[PDB]
Amino acid sequence: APPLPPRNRPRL
Amino acid sequence: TFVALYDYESRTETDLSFKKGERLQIVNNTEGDWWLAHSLTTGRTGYIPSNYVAPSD
Repeated sequence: APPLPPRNRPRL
Repeated sequence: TFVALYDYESRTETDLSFKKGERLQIVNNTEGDWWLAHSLTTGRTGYIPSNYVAPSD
């Protein structure tokens, strides 16, 4: 399966 | 709508787990590589890796 992307930028 | 190309098992509580072939509505796709999706097959909603799904009919 494809590599999972890094998590999105968390919003503050 | 989109279709899952692979299964995906949630890795945090607010992810959406899904099966290959499931039909998904993309609800938010502006926050990065992870999209908020609503499964039209199971009714659940959560974040998914955008590279595991593709546009459907």
